[PDB]
Amino acid sequence: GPMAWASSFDAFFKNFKRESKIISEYDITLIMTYIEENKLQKAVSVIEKVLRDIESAPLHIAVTGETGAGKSTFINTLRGVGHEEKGAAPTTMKRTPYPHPKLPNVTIWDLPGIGTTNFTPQNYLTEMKFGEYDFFIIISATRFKENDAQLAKAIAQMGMNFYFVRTKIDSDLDNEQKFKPKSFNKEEVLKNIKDYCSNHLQESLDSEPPVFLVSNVDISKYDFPKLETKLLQDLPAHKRHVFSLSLQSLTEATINYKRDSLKQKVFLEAMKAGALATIPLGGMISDILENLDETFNLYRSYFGLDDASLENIAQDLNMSVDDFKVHLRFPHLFAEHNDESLEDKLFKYIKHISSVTGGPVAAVTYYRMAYYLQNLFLDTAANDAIALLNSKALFEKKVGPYISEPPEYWEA
Ligand SMILES: Nc1nc2c(ncn2[C@@H]2O[C@H](COP(=O)(O)OP(=O)(O)OP(=O)(O)O)[C@@H](O)[C@H]2O)c(=O)[nH]1
Repeated sequence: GPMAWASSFDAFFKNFKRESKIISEYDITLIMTYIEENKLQKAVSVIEKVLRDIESAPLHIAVTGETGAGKSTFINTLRGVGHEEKGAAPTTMKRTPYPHPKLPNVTIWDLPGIGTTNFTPQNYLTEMKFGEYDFFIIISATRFKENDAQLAKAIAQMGMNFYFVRTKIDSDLDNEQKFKPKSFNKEEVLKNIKDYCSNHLQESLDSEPPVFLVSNVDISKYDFPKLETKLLQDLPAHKRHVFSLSLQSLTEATINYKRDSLKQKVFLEAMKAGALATIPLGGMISDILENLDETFNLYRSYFGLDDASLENIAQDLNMSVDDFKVHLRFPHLFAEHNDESLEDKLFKYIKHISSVTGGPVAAVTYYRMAYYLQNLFLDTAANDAIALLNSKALFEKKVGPYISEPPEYWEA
């Protein structure tokens, strides 16, 4: 009943990383208050408004910095757009929008360097429509300018978030290794660049800013993963979903941010639809799977598992997409294996999933069968995306017929 539903809602959200939660701790408190106080309609109204916010949330990112800093390349890398493609930022004194190719409501803006302009910091922000943005990225390939520190100070005074991004770190490291092959120390180079930049910036700021050292040519390396985590941490909870969807699927961490965001969203949808007192029946599973077809194709698109995206990795292993797909779990996820019935496997899965946030004592909270099928597909899709990152190596060491880990609780 109500008290079991509130405690299982709290237990569900406790399982996620702090920077991944798509609702605030106050949203959680308010939903639990209404459920515990027998105000179930008020609880469902909060959840509906949260889902509307999450689903309609725009994301506008301002990227500012001088010419030669790798700003175009950064804007393209963030969007997953190749340098030669249509929509690519080309590789000069108004702001330019670059829409995300795959997500309507996400725009990366190219702002000209304040140093290109004769404006004060305050007036530069008015001119560039500062109110439109979720945060600012201040990019340099060198050291920063007093110019950048003053702009950051102005942004902080408007109560908004900025991040100093130092590009081309891979080029500086390569040059030093070639210069000093016997005494090269990567960590010393990184510390010396970060320290120079933060020490000069702080001369005009409240406290020591973090500087993120990145390579625009590999978003997996250096401080780029730390930057993605900080950007999530600092966003409003409701904007973390669209930002997670905007990330590449090029690291296990980014795949897991997408997996976690989507699992939270489909749980909220399940709450909105309503808790059930008994395990849902499997009589109509093919009809429920057919109703989810568009959804499962969307999930494939998010994880890079659509047929078009599989072509690149398959030629890479020098095999056909079809041969690669034999070794992935998502195609045959809802197929009978070892003559175990799909309904019996789902009944077992539901008992585990509902035991994880319910435990052995209190009334069990069940949801509609569609919730469990979505949850299962998302875990499978993510585990298939992780395996694609290391396919060559996984393929050699045949750890069974699939290269991916099984989705939690499905196999027995
Ligand atoms: N190795 C490496 N090359 C980079 C990086 N960022 C940009 N580049 C390359 O820099 C070259 C062009 O230099 P820039 O003009 O500074 O690059 P951009 O992205 O066009 O720069 P902006 O003038 O700031 O828009 C291109 O070949 C980019 O691929 C980086 O982090 N590492």
